[PDB]
Amino acid sequence: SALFDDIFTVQTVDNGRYNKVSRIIGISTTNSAIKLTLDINNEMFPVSQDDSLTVTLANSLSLKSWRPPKPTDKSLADDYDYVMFGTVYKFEEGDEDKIKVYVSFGGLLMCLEGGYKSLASLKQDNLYILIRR
Amino acid sequence: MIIPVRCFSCGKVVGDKWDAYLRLLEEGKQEGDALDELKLKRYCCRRMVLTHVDLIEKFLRYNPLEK
Amino acid sequence: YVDGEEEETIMIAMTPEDLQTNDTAKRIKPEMSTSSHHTFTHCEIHPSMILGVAASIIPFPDHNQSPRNTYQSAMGKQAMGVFLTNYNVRMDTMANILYYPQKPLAKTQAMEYLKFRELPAGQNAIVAIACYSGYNQ
Amino acid sequence: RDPTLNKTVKIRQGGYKGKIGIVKEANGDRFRVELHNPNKTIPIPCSF
Amino acid sequence: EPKVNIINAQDDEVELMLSDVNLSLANSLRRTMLAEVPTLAIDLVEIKMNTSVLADEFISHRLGLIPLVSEDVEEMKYSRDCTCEDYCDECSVVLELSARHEGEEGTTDVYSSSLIKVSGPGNLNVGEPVRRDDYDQGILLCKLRNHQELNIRCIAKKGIAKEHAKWSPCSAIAFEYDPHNKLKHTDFWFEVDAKKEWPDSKYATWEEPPKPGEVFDYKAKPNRFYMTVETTGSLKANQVFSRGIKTLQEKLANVLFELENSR
Amino acid sequence: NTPIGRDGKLAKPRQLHNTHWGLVCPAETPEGQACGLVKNLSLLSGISI
Amino acid sequence: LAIENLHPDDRLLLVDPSPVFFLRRPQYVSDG
Amino acid sequence: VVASKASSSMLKIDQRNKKLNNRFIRKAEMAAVEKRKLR
Amino acid sequence: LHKMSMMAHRVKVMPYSTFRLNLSVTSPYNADFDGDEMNLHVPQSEETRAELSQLCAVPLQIVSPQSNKPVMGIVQDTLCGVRKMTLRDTFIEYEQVMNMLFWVPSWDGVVPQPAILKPKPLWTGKQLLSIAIPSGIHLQRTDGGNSLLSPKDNGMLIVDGKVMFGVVDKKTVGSGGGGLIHTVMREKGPKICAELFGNIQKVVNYWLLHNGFSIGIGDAIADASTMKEITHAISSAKEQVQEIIYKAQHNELELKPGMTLRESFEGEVSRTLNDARDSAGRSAEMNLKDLNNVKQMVSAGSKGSFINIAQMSACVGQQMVEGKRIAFGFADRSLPHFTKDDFSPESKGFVENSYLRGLTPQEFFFHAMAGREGLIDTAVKTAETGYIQRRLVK
Amino acid sequence: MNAPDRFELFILPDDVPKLKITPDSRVPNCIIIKFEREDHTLANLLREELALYPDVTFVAYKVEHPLFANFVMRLQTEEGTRPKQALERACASIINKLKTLDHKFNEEWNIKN
Amino acid sequence: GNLMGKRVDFSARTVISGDPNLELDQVGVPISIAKTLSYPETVTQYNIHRLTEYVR
Amino acid sequence: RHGQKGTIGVTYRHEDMPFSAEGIVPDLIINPHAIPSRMTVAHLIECLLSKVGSIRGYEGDATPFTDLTVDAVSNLLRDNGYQSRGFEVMYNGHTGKKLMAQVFFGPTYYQRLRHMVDDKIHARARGPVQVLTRQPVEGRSRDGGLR
RNA sequence: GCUUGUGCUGUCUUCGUCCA
Ligand SMILES: [Mg+2]
Ligand SMILES: [Zn+2]
Ligand SMILES: [Zn+2]
Repeated sequence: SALFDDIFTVQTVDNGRYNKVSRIIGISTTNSAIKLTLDINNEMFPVSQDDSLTVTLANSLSLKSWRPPKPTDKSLADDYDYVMFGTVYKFEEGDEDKIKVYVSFGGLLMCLEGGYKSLASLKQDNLYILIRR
Repeated sequence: MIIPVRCFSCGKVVGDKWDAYLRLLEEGKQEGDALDELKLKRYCCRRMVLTHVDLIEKFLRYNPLEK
Repeated sequence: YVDGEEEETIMIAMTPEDLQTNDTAKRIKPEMSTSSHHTFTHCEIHPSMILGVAASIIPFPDHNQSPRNTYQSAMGKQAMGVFLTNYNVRMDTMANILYYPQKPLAKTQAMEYLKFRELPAGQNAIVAIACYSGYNQ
Repeated sequence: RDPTLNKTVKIRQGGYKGKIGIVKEANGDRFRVELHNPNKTIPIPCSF
Repeated sequence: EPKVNIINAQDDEVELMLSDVNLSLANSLRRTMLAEVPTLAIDLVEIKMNTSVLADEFISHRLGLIPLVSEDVEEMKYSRDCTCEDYCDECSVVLELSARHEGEEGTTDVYSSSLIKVSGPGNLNVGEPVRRDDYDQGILLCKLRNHQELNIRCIAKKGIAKEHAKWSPCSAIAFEYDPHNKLKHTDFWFEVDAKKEWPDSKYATWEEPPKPGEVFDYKAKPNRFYMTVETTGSLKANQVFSRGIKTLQEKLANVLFELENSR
Repeated sequence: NTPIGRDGKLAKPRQLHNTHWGLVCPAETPEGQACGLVKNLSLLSGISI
Repeated sequence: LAIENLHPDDRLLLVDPSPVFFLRRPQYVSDG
Repeated sequence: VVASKASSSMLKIDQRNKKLNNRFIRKAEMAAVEKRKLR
Repeated sequence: LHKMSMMAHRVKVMPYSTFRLNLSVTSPYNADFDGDEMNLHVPQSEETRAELSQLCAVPLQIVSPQSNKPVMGIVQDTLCGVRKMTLRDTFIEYEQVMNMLFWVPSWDGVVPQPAILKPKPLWTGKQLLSIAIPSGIHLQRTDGGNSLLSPKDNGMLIVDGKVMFGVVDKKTVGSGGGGLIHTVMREKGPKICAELFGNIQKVVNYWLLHNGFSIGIGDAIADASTMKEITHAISSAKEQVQEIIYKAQHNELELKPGMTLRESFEGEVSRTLNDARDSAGRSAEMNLKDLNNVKQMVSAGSKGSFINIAQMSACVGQQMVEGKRIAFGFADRSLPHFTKDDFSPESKGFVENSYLRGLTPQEFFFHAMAGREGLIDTAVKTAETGYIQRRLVK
Repeated sequence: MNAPDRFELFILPDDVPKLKITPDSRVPNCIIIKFEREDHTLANLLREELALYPDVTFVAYKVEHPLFANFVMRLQTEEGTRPKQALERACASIINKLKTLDHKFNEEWNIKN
Repeated sequence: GNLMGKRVDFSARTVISGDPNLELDQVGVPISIAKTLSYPETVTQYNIHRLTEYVR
Repeated sequence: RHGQKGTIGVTYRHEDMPFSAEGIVPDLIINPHAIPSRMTVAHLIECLLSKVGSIRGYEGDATPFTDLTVDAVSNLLRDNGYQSRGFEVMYNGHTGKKLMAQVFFGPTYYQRLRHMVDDKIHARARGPVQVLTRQPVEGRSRDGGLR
């Protein structure tokens, strides 16, 4: 079902030029050297410095034309506060245990740096990012 | 030439207020105060009466061509 | 009166305020510090009198690029207004008359002597500056 | 030759009812009538 | 579910508040009142003599723009839908103006009160030019000096502002919602501070300003709409509002009839 | 009007000169071939008799 | 009498709940 | 001439406006030049 | 002037008395809608119709042989709107998304998944633009050595016809070589390229119609701190020019080789004044916010440049006649309002005010002299250029 | 000279139907409706009424050219419901809303007069 | 003036306007210009009905 | 009056034009792209001063080389209850929703020029020819052809 | 018994329009 789970602490929140988009940098509590850079929508999911986020990555939401979800049906997204859908445009096989995954959620960019052991399963075309706080 | 019947922008009838405007200006009221008295609030309507030039008074000074 | 040849021997103040010795919106005047003192012989009556008939119609010409002033001086002679008040008794080859001439809301002092308020050649339109539907590109 | 050429006519039906005109061309039933105020000429059947 | 609240009421203007309606419904009502409510206006002018200093089409255009009483115009028929020959009493109103200057000095003004109704529908309140009072002279039409006369015969027909703006019952419809910009439908241009560089709306006191610690509500929609309807005198404001609603209902019913007949 | 013609045209007669100040309009001039050759009198200008 | 003839302290009591040189009052005959 | 009533009224308005302009514009210009001088 | 001034179009019969053009073909014709007129020629034979439709048709003329780059691009408010709509913080709701998707003629009927699914479904402008891009298109550009995370949203990356990052602007949908139009023309052919023009124009025009864009007097007004900085820069430059004048008047000036003392002095003063105008303009342009409308138009590449902002907001600068400062047309002075032998910047044609601030009469006259120079130069060189072109063709 | 008659904006020709419905076979249960002699006033009303229905999955409209008085609507519904029935329900619902709005306005006007 | 370039028939001229709702290779033509200009089409069995409708 | 010439591209009716909160619709919509390259700041200053004059009932003095500044006009406009820089909140005519951007809005003096499209439109299929060359004649009045 | 008619100057000059 899911491909990756972890808990991060936000080191920095960079608003920059934009009013609705912020770039956050986080590091996994359990396993260091696993970094996360992510663009999020401030209005619908505001985050502050030193917050704790539960980030989950999945290739599907189950338990081609989009339609508004019926209230009756249920999906993985019901457990989280913020869900995005993107495409992986670069899977970098770099150093011995340095793997970078670049995802683009409609122009909102994410880079997940980590080891091959954790990120081996992230070699997909599309990914969902589910965030809980 | 002669005061337009309607305001160009919104179409309020301004063609019945020319003589009252001249009367108010005769009494000594300022142009803005006179326009306020005639209930012309939007500046589109105020432009119609404030910038009108009455050319028909010059055209009427020529003798009639048919009698 | 002075002609162009006699102008080479006189010293002219631009304004009567120039005869006696930090705002971001007001224009800045020359210092003229090269001379310790100045003995003016003449003074301009008003600097806006250097313009002709067609350029006296432009509002705020000192805030425009000069080719646009030239273009307006050309185009203002092709505007439709009321050329004479006796157009009904005249038999001209062509003649255009505007239904409802209006005097401008922004005017210059030179327009008083050009009779522009009595025989105007335009109308005050309410204008928005906007990309509405792509039909004004 | 029709007896209705260059004669003042009035329109009684359609979208131009009650407008005065002059017949300019008349070949087969589709009389061409110029309108006095709109500077235009319009086709119209003879019935109207 | 929809609610109406009236703030100010007059013969020629009403200021109301619409709530629990969609934005599209309010905008369609505004558009219908502006362009689709039928009135009565002069459409044909027969000029028997005109020796004034004004051109014939000039005077005809001025006559077209005079507002006439259109209270019973719903019972009248459209000229193209009337089977009659030429113009009859069921699809037109005939007015006549005859003016002249007597004397060899001075100038005579021709007002819209000089228009006299000669024929029209029986017992219907349509045709007379609108007048604010009994002593009001109306709209200035022309000016005459000695030996100048104007003699015309006008025909008033029913129509809508889509064909020509002379048939519009309204002048301007103010329209506004969300004075405090809680929905963030506009992004305010500023130099230093947007709050103090923009004037407050006239309905800003009708809604509670947002709290400083409040967060953006993404589930909200526009709910309350403020609008003022100003009329030219051809119809009263309540009449314009009711007939706009009726016109929208008739358009929807025509769509429904076409759908059911399509089978 | 300055009768210099079209043949042998040069920029120098068409130029706006320093001595034109207050005597001819710096703005009003035709576009094209007569640019700078046709001039218009300033508002307070006069001609000696 | 006018606003000028009013006492300065009473003029101070007239508070809106100065003319500028570039707002002229309109004319119809002009001059020249 | 036998001038019209509207034209005579406009002439009176023009005279009053000319006098008022000649007073107010000159006073405002004097206030502006003295303020620019004292700076 | 070139073979793209005559192209074959398809007729659509329409009311009113004007000819109607798509706005992307106004560049090869060098036409605008302020009074221009154009001619139309009707073929009278089957062979001639085939020649027009197979050789001279507009889609076949997109890429020109003169510079092996396109001559038609996205222009004017479509360019401004495509820059505004593809910003990172542009989000669109479901109803407007449905309207924009239905506006695309080549849309296949499948609505894409939103970028954000929870709490509220939101699409971005990049997705809606990618809908108008045909599949199988790959494009990659690097701006300022940006990385693959693109912190400033510059550069460009398109994968299978989908925009991954980068603001779409003149560098992507303009007429330059290596852009989206050139790639689509090479990969899919002229027909798909013309449909790409139509799709992009329709989507961006709808979004801009429902968003809005304006410009006002406040967009040329810089705050007080920047105006203080600009005034300080101009005053320091004038003091530098005064020092140069004193050095030249005391024989302490270095002579540029191959030039006289007067020529070197004039060149050095002109260089100082040009640097002053550039510095003041750079300060003014750095001051501007992102919401500034002039900045938005300049950044889209649709109209205006840096010099326009500099002259409108900070300083018009030095007026040049025949490549030199204003000459001494009177006896040793430029105007009778100066004294003799005056070499200060204001005496010889330096305009220190902006267009917003207003020019003084001396600056007005000098600026008019420079504009007259421009008009004469154009209206004189046109005939020589035409004669050279005719001889080359023959 | 080339200006069309102003009554052509709202008068329906004899040979031109008010309403033409064709299916859109690309996706299931979708129809394309062409409205003649109508504009944004009816289009926006119908679209934003239909967009709130749970069984309507897609609704949009476009006016192709402002010089022609027509618009085209695309409507897609769930498997159980047919798009024409949804359109009829939307028309009836807006009619009912306008009816109660008129009633309440008349009541309030009578109260305040 | 008469051999390398000349005046020709079947041509039109008028002012140009912009249209965001036209295709790249399309041109909008006034109805009067379309009535004035003509194309001679050969009558075949593929188009005789349409051509006689045009003639009517 | 600032060298900004143009032709009508389309006409819209009252209910289709954008409107302000008080119901005012423009008589004219011009593109923002005409302003920055031609640098006609006097157009915007004239529009602001005309808005102030029409609100207060005065005629604005636009004589060159005076002491007028944009900030004085802005202060006067602000005191009247409008945004000091001439911007207004506008609504879309088609939908009734607010526009995200605010629109510079005010009265400007325009003039109608002598060049009209119905005096220039001209088509020729066949017609009169010259006697000497048997080529089409010159001129729209003579039913001539194009060269 | 009564029937619908079938075309256009030349040569200069000036002022303009859109590019350049
Ligand atoms: Mg042009
Ligand atoms: Zn108005
Ligand atoms: Zn009848």
